[PDB]
Amino acid sequence: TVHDVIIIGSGPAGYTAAIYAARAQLKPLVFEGTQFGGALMTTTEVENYPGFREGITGPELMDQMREQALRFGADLRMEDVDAVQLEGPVKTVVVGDETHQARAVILAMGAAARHLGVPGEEALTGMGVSTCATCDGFFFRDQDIVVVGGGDSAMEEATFLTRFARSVTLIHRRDEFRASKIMLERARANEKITFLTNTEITQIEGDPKVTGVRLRDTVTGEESKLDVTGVFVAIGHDPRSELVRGQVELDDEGYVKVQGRTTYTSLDGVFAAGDLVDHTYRQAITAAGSGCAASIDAERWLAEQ
Amino acid sequence: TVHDVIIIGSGPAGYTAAIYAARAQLKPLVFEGTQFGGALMTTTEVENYPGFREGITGPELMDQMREQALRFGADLRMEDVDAVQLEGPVKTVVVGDETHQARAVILAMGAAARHLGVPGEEALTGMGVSTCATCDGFFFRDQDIVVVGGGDSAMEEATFLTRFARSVTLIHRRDEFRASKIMLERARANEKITFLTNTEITQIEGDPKVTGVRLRDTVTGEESKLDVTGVFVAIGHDPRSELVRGQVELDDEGYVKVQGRTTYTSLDGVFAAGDLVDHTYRQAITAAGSGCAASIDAERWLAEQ
Ligand SMILES: Cc1cc2nc3c(=O)[nH]c(=O)nc-3n(C[C@H](O)[C@H](O)[C@H](O)COP(=O)(O)OP(=O)(O)OC[C@H]3O[C@@H](n4cnc5c(N)ncnc54)[C@H](O)[C@@H]3O)c2cc1C
Ligand SMILES: Cc1cc2nc3c(=O)[nH]c(=O)nc-3n(C[C@H](O)[C@H](O)[C@H](O)COP(=O)(O)OP(=O)(O)OC[C@H]3O[C@@H](n4cnc5c(N)ncnc54)[C@H](O)[C@@H]3O)c2cc1C
Ligand SMILES: [Mg+2]
Ligand SMILES: [Mg+2]
Repeated sequence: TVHDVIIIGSGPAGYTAAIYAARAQLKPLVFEGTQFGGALMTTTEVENYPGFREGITGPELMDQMREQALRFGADLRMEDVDAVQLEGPVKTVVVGDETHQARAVILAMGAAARHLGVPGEEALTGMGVSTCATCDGFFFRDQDIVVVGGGDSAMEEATFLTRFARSVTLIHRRDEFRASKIMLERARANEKITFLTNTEITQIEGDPKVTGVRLRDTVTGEESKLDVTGVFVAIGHDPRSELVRGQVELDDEGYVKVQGRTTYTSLDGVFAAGDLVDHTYRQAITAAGSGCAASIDAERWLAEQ
Repeated sequence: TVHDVIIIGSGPAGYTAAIYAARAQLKPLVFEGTQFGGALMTTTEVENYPGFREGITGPELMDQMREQALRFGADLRMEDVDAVQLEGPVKTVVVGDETHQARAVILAMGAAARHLGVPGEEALTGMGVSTCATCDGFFFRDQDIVVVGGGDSAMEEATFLTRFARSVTLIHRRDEFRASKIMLERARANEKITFLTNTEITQIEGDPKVTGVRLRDTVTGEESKLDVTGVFVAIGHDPRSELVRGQVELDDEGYVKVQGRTTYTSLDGVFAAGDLVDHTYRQAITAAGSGCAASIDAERWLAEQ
């Protein structure tokens, strides 16, 4: 059995591709992962996804998307793809000890936000810990918060957040910043931003919501506690391109490269959508739009075979 | 009063840009038009917009989007922009005899699908008349339908539709086709497609839904009636770039050109989203994703000023 299309991933990109492919009668086979539903499964209220005047939670939105795909005939499997063979007329994915094949593959594995890896970080996610100023900055009006990171991302998150927050403490584990000089001086010019270099968070405190961070100086080991009600982690993203490295062309940071304004990768019959590709916008609505595009690309490409 | 951003248009691109800009505290001023709400205001059920497991009507979805923008502080005006001055640090839009100014402008005027311009076409829209095989092809299973057009669009719509329809009659007012030879031969190879050249529709019949089309031979004037329950118009699209012609760079078909995978136009501080730019995918979810991108671009650009 060679399917028309296999989709790898179950965030907004993968489920939108599945909805379109299923409605196009392609009978898409979708590997969602065991940690299915994408990044929004791991947040609370989603307010900037257009179509919900009063908002919707991440899990509620993603279940709508999943049920929508099912309604149109998508074959959803809550399992991880462990290896792929993407070159040639028939592509293979390996799922544990099972194999599945298809004429086209849509890559929608997303990107992982890098974690601090400290106690409290996971528990308090959506309760004061965030990875996305655009998404949750809104909810920290007049509060004292921290941003963690030393790159342009962190500089952009910190400066953007000062339009809501009472104060922003920008923490970085070294005394040198990889951020561009322009972003660095923008943050230095901001009166609401204080820098804490050679500093790391060792723990995030909070009974139901974030109440403080435990800090350590990375040179002297001196520890202290800072009272804050928000922690924004901005230490980078890791596109989930491990499966396809060596097969499809990646840029220097591991993002899957695509042709022009399409979803075509360097490999015939292989298409890529979402934050696996996009290192600029990184929103649910942009990932959903790209997943639709990937399925239209795949449909058009299949028609030419 | 110079606003941070003015948005022109109120389809998915314009309302998504408004939601993001308003939530970013930019207080966007949005000119929706008198025919507000975009193309979906002019359809019935929308089934492929991710997030609605049982679907939603076009007007219901667009009202959610409008109310969402309002909730976050967008200033919405149900009026047409009649002229723009887009060059320089301060942009001006003219609305009747009123003027409004802004540092950034987001162009989201969309594209008009070309109409047959015959009696019945407008009345039966969403009741058997469609402009979008991807969107409504689903609903014509085992039915006899027509597709109108002579280009690649029409060839793609007709061939795609044969996976649902019992038959497809492809009508074109000349005996020569502007479609590429590959698309033309794909349709000629399809056993479910019959060509009717030198033929035009003069009227679409239907008590509540489409029941037939009146046909005329464009050479001899011979008229007849065809029994069909669907009409797909695929005679092209006209991007609504009239306002900005001579100011922002357009391609040969009038679409606004953008830089790379961003929404930046040829003019500093001017950004473009949706079907005004995209002549490839033309879906609500892709237009919404691009409107989000336009507002993130605009936010980032404003921050650099
Ligand atoms: C905490 C948090 C809050 C956010 N809040 C918002 C918000 O309010 N608004 C907004 O617009 N955006 C928000 N975002 C961003 C948004 O969630 C992402 O931009 C979007 O989900 C990216 O979609 P994607 O489909 O490309 O990837 P992802 O969402 O990362 O989804 C990819 C999925 O595919 C699975 N997968 C990966 N590899 C495999 C494999 N080999 N086999 C099987 N499955 C696999 C993953 O486990 C994951 O479930 C938030 C992100 C985070 C982390
Ligand atoms: C009948 C029909 C059914 C469809 N069904 C579906 C479907 O089921 N699923 C799907 O994904 N897509 C569907 N589409 C396509 C989808 O509607 C479009 O791709 C999408 O709406 C494009 O969004 P946009 O914001 O770029 O432009 P548009 O939707 O065209 O919106 C632009 C808006 O801006 C206004 N505007 C323009 N110029 C000015 C001005 N000078 N001043 C003020 N306002 C102005 C316009 O009047 C319009 O209201 C359908 C389209 C049609 C025509
Ligand atoms: Mg996840
Ligand atoms: Mg309209």
